[PDB]
Amino acid sequence: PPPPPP
Amino acid sequence: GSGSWQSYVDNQICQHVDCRLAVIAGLQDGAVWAKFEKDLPKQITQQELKTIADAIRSNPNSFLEGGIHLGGEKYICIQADNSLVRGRKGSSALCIVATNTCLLAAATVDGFPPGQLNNVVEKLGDYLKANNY
Amino acid sequence: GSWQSYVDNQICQHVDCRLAVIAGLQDGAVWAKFEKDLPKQITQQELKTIADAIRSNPNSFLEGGIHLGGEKYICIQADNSLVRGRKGSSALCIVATNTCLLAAATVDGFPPGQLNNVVEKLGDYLKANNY
Repeated sequence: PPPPPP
Repeated sequence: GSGSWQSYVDNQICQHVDCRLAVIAGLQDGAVWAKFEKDLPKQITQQELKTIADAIRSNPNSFLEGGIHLGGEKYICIQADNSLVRGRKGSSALCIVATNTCLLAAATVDGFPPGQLNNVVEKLGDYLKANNY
Repeated sequence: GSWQSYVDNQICQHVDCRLAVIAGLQDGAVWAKFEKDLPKQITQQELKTIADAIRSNPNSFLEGGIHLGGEKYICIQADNSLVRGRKGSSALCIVATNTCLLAAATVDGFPPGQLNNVVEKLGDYLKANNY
């Protein structure tokens, strides 16, 4: 799963 | 910190251009992180996104053979390289960018300035790349 | 990749950490980790033990300590989703989602409540999509 938006 | 991808897409893309569609997806697997749609012939699918991701990373020129398929629609390619693919269907414009880890795509409603779409998508791509995304 | 940048540029910007790690819950595989002057590297074995314990018998952390980076944290709170510990002036927060284990510990004197908020909010981000 991707990390949150920067 | 810990904001949703859906909020990000709705804000960073969809509040800045009048979109028919906008999607952030994983570059490896075409997994949708978030997407917004208006009234597309079909929902954007993982398969569509995987095909794009694989093509932009391996052989961007491949988009000249069959076009760009998203939301059940075919866009004719006007630009293709490893970082940026652009196309058109009628007066709707599509802009796709690849960063380190994601694919960003948005298409505008008929008649909306393509240059604005491209600037928004490409600027957001650049920002993401600069943050190692 | 993106996870390491997230830790460095986000979590570690908002928490003054002695360590941070993002790992797979099932195997303890490290997605990203940061370490500041730990006695030893954080290991997959350490992470697997924590993953097993938070899932199966969180009371086990009272029995066996909390071991990360060759340091021992003493448990002050334990349930299936959330484990907290302390070592001196350092605080540890661990969160388990469906598929991820999150851990960070502070440098001496950094507000534990900020630690806990940041770690827990990231757990929430993941649980929102069933991760």
